[PDB]
Amino acid sequence: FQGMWEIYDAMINGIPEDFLVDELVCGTTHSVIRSGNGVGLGPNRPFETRMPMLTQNLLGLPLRVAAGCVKSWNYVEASIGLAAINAYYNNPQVAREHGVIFSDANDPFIMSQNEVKGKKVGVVGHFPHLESLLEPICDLSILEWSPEEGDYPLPASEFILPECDYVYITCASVVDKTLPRLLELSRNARRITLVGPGTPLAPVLFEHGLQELSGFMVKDNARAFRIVAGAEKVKIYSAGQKVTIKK
Ligand SMILES: [Cl-]
Repeated sequence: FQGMWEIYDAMINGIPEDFLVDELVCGTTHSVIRSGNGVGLGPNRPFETRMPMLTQNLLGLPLRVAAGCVKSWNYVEASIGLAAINAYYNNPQVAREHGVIFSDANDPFIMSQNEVKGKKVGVVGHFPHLESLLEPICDLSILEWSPEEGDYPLPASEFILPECDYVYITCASVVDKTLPRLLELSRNARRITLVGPGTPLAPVLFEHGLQELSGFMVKDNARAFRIVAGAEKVKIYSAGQKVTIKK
């Protein structure tokens, strides 16, 4: 169990050296990296404080070196590390080579409404409207760092997730390093899904305690950067397409 960096090492060690950090922006809600034609994203908080000097240095470095930042206990740095990971795996050509299907022109909660009916479901993270989609059809528990009124604080994971038939976890858990314990707590679910724009589309994760990955393919590189930089007052989803791979 306490080979806990293993899932991080698996992601990093899959990146070929040839890939460089060609572009990097650290916005209020996401960090974003381009390596060639591929763009990856990682989530930030408005709490956490910027690091303009780290940002400058990573330009030019191997993507795999920058991905080492994912392990940082500084969460803005870790978000950059996840952006670098996702610049490799979520490159449209790389993703296609690893068996991800999508168009050059969906939602995991909607996809699994039938499957989770009458079952116990645990969700870690804040997902808009999720209560409306899932609460009427299943026994739903939502766990967050800073819970809204019907929701549980994160320490409740120890108590709740082992009882769950299905578990969904925000990709923010990669950044804050809660993911490995969450995976162990959920290991007897029928299925565990990692969800959000910062999810790596990395089938190696299916060997590391996950059965589904629900992320995001950027189709408009230039636009994705506009949004992350705050130059468009728009959600990141405008710049691409949701994509899901199952084990
Ligand atoms: Cl949260």
